[PDB]
Amino acid sequence: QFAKPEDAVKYRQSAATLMASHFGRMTPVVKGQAPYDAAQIKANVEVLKTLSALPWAAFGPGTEGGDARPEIWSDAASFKQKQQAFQDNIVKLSAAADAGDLDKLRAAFGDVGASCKACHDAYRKKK
Amino acid sequence: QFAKPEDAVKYRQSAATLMASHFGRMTPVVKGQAPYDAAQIKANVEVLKTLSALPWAAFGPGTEGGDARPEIWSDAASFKQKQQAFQDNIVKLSAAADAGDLDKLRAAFGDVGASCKACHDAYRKKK
Ligand code: HEC
Ligand code: HEC
Ligand SMILES: O=C1O[C@H]([C@@H](O)CO)C(O)=C1O
Ligand SMILES: O=C1O[C@H]([C@@H](O)CO)C(O)=C1O
Repeated sequence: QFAKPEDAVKYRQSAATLMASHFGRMTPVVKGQAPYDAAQIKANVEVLKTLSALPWAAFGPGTEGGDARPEIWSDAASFKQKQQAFQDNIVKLSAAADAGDLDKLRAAFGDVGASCKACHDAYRKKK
Repeated sequence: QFAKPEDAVKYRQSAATLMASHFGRMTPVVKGQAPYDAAQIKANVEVLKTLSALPWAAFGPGTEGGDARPEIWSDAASFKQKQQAFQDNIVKLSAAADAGDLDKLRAAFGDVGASCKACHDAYRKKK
């Protein structure tokens, strides 16, 4: 869907920005600093679910640029595993949110976070 | 969810970027220049549905900035109508995509487009 590689860069960075907001906005809830409303969280995690599937199609062949490390493309199987682990952890978060269980939510949230960070540590350029 | 107004600006502009991609990528299909795969379009419009609901919560009080015209806030009822008309047109697009009817899809797509443009013409600063 991208006319130039710059377009794929812009897309994935915007998807990431939205992921970051929908993930990170739950921090006060999982820490107990904001109230836990199960329905609010269930709806927000549904949004995060959708967003979570979006970036990966914008690292298509030839879309090198931004803060994407070239190893995304030369180590494609390894990058796919990081992405799939992340998306699997999103499924678990969806289950925790759907169950309405704050304990489970905080543990699932921590697993998602660690998956975001694992990928960045390997495949995102230092800033 | 935004620590500073700049954060809401960044969020809404990223949501818009994603909307633009998920909307605009269907142009070749509605024009007949790319093949129409009903399932592909149904799935893409589902993504657009989700995205389409996101920007409006990031024009909260005090989030003036970016290319948002101040009239968004001083004419709140009028801006809400533009947004609701847009979202209603997204519903119609969802129905057309769900029905698998290219005729209906192209007419619904044109209505959504016109709603995007109507809002921009009133509430987005010239660039
Ligand atoms: C690899 C499988 C990743 C996972 C999982 C996550 N992110 Fe990511 N992120 C990744 C890359 C390769 C990049 C760089 C993209 C580029 O071309 O520059 C990013 C970038 C971000 C950013 C910065 C985006 C920007 O606006 O420039 C953010 C804020 C970000 N990523 C957040 C984020 C979160 C919250 C994740 C888990 C919920 C997450 N990423 C997962 C690679 C991967
Ligand atoms: C009012 C109800 C709007 C509707 C409906 C749509 N858009 Fe929008 N858009 C709106 C505003 C007020 C702004 C400016 C936001 C800011 O703070 O700068 C925008 C911006 C865009 C942009 C540019 C985003 C950027 O990256 O800077 C795009 C590409 C855009 N809008 C696209 C778009 C599309 C495709 C829409 C219909 C599917 C659409 N917008 C609707 C206000 C409104
Ligand atoms: O909110 C975020 O969480 C991850 C990471 O910090 C979790 O450790 C990330 O990169 C964000 O923007
Ligand atoms: O793809 C887009 O469609 C609308 C508008 O051009 C429709 O007229 C818009 O602002 C986009 O980015």
